[PDB]
Amino acid sequence: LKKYTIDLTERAEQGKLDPVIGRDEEIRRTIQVLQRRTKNNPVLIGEPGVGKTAIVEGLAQRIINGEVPEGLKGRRVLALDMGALVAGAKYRGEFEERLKGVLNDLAKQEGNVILFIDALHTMAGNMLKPALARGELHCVGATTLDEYRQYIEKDAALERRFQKVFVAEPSVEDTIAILRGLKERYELHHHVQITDPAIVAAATLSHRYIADRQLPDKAIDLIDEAASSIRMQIDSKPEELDRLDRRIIQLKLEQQALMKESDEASKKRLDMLNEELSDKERQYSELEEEWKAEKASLSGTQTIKAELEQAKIAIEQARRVGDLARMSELQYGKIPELEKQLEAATQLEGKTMRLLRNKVTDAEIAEVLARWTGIPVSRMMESEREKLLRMEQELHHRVIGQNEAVDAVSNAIRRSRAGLADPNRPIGSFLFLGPTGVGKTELCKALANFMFDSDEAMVRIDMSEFMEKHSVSRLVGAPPGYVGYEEGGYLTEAVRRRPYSVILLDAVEKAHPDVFNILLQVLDDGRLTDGQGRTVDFRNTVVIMTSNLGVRETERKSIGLIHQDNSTDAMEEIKKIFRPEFINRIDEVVVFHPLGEQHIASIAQIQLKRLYKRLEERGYEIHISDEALKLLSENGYDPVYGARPLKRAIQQQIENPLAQQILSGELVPGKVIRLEVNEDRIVAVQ
Amino acid sequence: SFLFLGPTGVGKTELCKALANFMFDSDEAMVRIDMSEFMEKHSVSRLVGAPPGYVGYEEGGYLTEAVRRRPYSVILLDAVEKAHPDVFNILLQVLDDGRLTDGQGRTVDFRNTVVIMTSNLGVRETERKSIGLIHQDNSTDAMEEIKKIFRPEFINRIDEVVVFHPLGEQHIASIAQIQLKRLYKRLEERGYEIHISDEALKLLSENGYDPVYGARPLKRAIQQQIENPLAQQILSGELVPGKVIRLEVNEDRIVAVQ
Amino acid sequence: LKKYTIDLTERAEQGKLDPVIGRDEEIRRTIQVLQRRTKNNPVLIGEPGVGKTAIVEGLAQRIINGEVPEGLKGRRVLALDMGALVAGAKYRGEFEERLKGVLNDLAKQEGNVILFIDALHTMAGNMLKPALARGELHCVGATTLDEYRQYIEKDAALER
Amino acid sequence: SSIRMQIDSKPEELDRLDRRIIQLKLEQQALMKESDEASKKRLDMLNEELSDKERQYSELEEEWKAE
Ligand SMILES: Nc1ncnc2c1ncn2[C@@H]1O[C@H](COP(=O)(O)OP(=O)(O)OP(O)(O)=S)[C@@H](O)[C@H]1O
Ligand SMILES: Nc1ncnc2c1ncn2[C@@H]1O[C@H](COP(=O)(O)OP(=O)(O)OP(O)(O)=S)[C@@H](O)[C@H]1O
Ligand SMILES: Nc1ncnc2c1ncn2[C@@H]1O[C@H](COP(=O)(O)OP(=O)(O)OP(O)(O)=S)[C@@H](O)[C@H]1O
Ligand SMILES: Nc1ncnc2c1ncn2[C@@H]1O[C@H](COP(=O)(O)OP(=O)(O)OP(O)(O)=S)[C@@H](O)[C@H]1O
Repeated sequence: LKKYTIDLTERAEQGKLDPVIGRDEEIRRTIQVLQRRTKNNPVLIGEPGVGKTAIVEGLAQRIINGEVPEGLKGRRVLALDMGALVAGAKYRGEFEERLKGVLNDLAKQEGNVILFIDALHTMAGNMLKPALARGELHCVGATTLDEYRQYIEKDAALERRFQKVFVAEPSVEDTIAILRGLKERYELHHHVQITDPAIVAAATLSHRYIADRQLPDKAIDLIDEAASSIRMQIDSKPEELDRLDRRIIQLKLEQQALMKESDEASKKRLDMLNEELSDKERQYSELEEEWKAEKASLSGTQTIKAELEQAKIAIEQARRVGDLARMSELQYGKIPELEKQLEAATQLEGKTMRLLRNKVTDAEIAEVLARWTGIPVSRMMESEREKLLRMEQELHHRVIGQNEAVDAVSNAIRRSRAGLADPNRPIGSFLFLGPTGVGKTELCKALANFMFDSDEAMVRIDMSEFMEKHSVSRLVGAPPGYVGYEEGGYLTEAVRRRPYSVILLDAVEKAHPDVFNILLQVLDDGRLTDGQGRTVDFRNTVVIMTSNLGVRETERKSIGLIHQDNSTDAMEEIKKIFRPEFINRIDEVVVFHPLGEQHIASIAQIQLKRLYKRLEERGYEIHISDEALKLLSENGYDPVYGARPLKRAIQQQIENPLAQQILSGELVPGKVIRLEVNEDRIVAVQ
Repeated sequence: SFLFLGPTGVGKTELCKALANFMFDSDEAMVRIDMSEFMEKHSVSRLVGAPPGYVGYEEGGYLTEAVRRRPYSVILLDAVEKAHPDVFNILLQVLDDGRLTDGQGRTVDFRNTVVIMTSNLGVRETERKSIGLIHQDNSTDAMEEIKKIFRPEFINRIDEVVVFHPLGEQHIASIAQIQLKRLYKRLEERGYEIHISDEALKLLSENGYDPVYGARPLKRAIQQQIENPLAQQILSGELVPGKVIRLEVNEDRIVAVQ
Repeated sequence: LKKYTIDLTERAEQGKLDPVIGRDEEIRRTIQVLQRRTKNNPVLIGEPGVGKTAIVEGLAQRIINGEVPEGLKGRRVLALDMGALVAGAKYRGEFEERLKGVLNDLAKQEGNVILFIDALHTMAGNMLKPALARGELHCVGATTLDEYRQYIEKDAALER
Repeated sequence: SSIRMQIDSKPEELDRLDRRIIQLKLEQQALMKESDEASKKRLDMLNEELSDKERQYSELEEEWKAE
């Protein structure tokens, strides 16, 4: 006991531990395990962070407070580790005799002292089971499920001496009370305020968006992180002081470099920069002056906070000794007087200046969790309003036509930023049923290039690969008994990388209806469980389907066949598999339409922009006759095909004599090329 | 052991979640499993675990794991057309006797745990055959796909075969005013309130209805009709918090007004 | 420390280390996670092409240049060798006899060091969990993506 | 073991009445402390409720002792 153990009760006696609120039936349950005749030793099972070690802690706190039931009053709790154990036993019999010696140390401890084991699934086996049988080994363990089972579930005393107690992830409100317990502890370490919408929004959004770590733990390190952020901000200077300090240090290192001169006053023709340099000195004294003012304010605030807690630990040690009149004149007396005038003074300090930031606040929490996912609230103060309010203009840079479609998509993303969508659904559930040659993939690339500013994050998946049973085994993963079980799937791993992004599907109809049903999982609800064995949240990505159910009837429907009927044999495979919650609870069947003249001329222009971009990389510039654009616009159109073979007319009419002459060396860089229809076709000229 | 058949329109797993929030006070504990994952041969190696010596053995299948953790729960089964007949017969060891072994080497109790199967064999044909199909005849063409694998051991050893039915329009009014409430929670998130006329709510009633499609154009008819201009006026900075919105109808498209 | 580990800050002071350009939000993010009171243990994830141990050594460059915010300027950084610890694994029992004494030395510098760990999926382990639990051991890890996937993602203390 | 706990623990009339008397002792500790004795020492109702709950608490206390 000299070497191997740590008294928890004494570290409680220094108040080093932190209080734990609740779980009362768990505590009575465990004490019921403790003062039994046999099976004296309980098991705590759950997830990590749920508070198993902290349940042991607050138990020991209740013991040193004397609030324990009788018999246990005075009985001590010590935690035994490994690591002091596993010292230099290179030869046989050493470690065994250590453990035997501390078992006899327990024997002369006469049943008084409760032992604790953390990480029961570490640990012998022979040496404990009779002492376990007698009840002499009076211990407590803690682990998770799989560590328990795969440790072993099935050793005779190692199940027989022990009893399982489920902790579980508690409610929102319980964790709220926990944060109400620990908020003062973290104002001690973290020197700032605590706002109530910060903690209730922290519990709510941590419950919504983090899908791996549990309450309370995710709210806890939300608080620890954000308070760390505010100390990080206040510890440094504000960025106006920093960049304005950069021009201050820039100019004083400019003349500081320029003091070493032949005749310094002669080459000081820059006398106004000497004067304005003294202005940087004075202005710097202003910024540092307000800076030390704010440091005096919040520094004094941190002192009276910590000294206030010294009054509180003082009054609790006074609760241990019980001198009621002194306690009543202190906590009913001198301390809350200085508290309320102290808060009037510190709110006067909070309103006396502006660069001070003392609250937590909930918006900071929204920025942190927003940084883990990608959905902020803080763009509202930012210049989101421009690019959001020209979202139709932004997409109508690189997609002409179909205003209905871009308005539909745009309104969906706008109400996603509003927060109006069902949290228990995916955001976007889209179906584009239009003709060919219309720029579906243009729209998808436009949107990925809108948010994530590339066409990387757009997760393209062909569905024409898929006909058979094995298709879902492709995208989802393999069952166990196969190497692909160790591997996993495309999709599950893919959104498990980055949560909230774009998922793209192409010619969706050809697959099996099994595909469509697991779509109906992730579109009715937005969850899917992999073959590996874990649920995957989809509920804040956007899925997009452009396809060809309707297309072989879309090419004959326009105009004259009704959108109900191509909605119907489009709805052939659909109502074959999908139900009213799908079609009524997807976003839209989006219809497209063919193009006219200025469509084709416009996409000729923005098509040419990339050509000017690449030749602009190569040092060439091109001027084009309007008539050449007229002939190309004459060439590109065909009704059955739409916008596509315009590109063919571009490359074969333009690019081939251009390629011949550009490798001919006739064309010299720096001299801007001109394009003339000095033919029946387009010719090139310098 | 209940099977849920007929048309849909109705929120079958919504009723399941009503039980999950009923007795377990949340929809978390209600373990849900798709059958349309499970059409393969290899599906059993997903749900029950692996045979010895191979990849995935010492980890087990999460069904027996979840039941063996907390014994007496509610197990959700879904869209049962798409499964495999062995899973039907492993399931026949479920409904008979309430016990089931794994690949790992032991059995798991079921005998105080409810299994619920939402399925579509009705709504695969009943919303098509809306004239003349009775509960017995729906059991017959149910027993087209059903009768081969599912036998009177299966079909007798399920408890009750609950058929459903389409929706009254006042029901749809009830669902709509249900769906308003969480939107009012979104308003109390931001400090707002919607008033509505009776008549604009009547517009949502006359728009949301579809006989074949049940009530289910309701919510997307709602937020598609009203939340898009709402999101415009909010994201504009136009709409001030601390105020009341009324759903007026400047004309037959519903408009939100401060 | 002295027995096994290597001072990176000393190498930056001797100019042996390479500068980096940009990424101020990420190194600020790391500082932000280092100002935790507990679990104060950030992990870098990416390919080896993304150069993250260059990021931590350029962080050490910022520390020596004092452009780190305050409080950390008293601290110094060392990186851990696995091999000189683990190479004496002849019998069953000897490695932890080294490792616990190492942990006591970390308890002897008393929070004035900031530990770096590389190849976190290689990193024993049960003894690490309490010191990382309390936030006593103030360490920094960095590793690869599917190394973290075959680490185990649902491994109990280690996610936490 | 559990019924032995419920015996050895303090009973529910004893502990509920203990909470009510201890709230009445802390409220009494704030009420005997006067800012205006002629105003704050109007407290007669709190002190007769004090003696009342000392009667009830003391009697159930004594019955608990005898059992
Ligand atoms: N109810 C609670 N009240 C206060 N703090 C809590 C509570 N639950 C969890 N915590 C915190 O969560 C931390 C981790 O939980 P533990 O007590 O270690 O139990 P755990 O679930 O075994 O986690 P481990 O030790 O990683 S397996 C504790 O140290 C507390 O700081
Ligand atoms: N409105 C448009 N704006 C710009 N380019 C367009 C437009 N319509 C078609 N295109 C061009 O046509 C090409 C093919 O269109 P896509 O973007 O692939 O969509 P699509 O017409 O439906 O054909 P898919 O993708 O095979 S279904 C694009 O790469 C563009 O070069
Ligand atoms: N009659 C109804 N009453 C209440 N909610 C309903 C009703 N009909 C549909 N819903 C809603 O519809 C959504 C999904 O209902 P579900 O429970 O999935 O119906 P379902 O029959 O289970 O469909 P599946 O899962 O494709 S078999 C939820 O938001 C329900 O609240
Ligand atoms: N922004 C950068 N600045 C400087 N060097 C960089 C940068 N990005 C990558 N590198 C270099 O990338 C190389 C490999 O990456 P490392 O920094 O060693 O860490 P890494 O990502 O783990 O790759 P490893 O070490 O091979 S596993 C190093 O030589 C770095 O110097």
